[PDB]
Amino acid sequence: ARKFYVDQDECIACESCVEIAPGAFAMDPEIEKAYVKDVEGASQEEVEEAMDTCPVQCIHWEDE
Ligand code: SF4
Repeated sequence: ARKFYVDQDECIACESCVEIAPGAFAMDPEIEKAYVKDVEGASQEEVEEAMDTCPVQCIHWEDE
């Protein structure tokens, strides 16, 4: 159906998204950045709001 995720590649180090989704997004030591590991940790309204909170928006939904 509809998916999504991020590329901690363009993630500076702010928890802006992590807050709008302290369950799906969360920076790590391997990616020393926030990564959408748990898509269920953030609802579309939450995961989304957090995505709009990012400065560069290093996140992208995955349809396929
Ligand atoms: S909102 Fe954007 S810059 Fe801040 S941790 Fe999440 S991915 Fe990183």
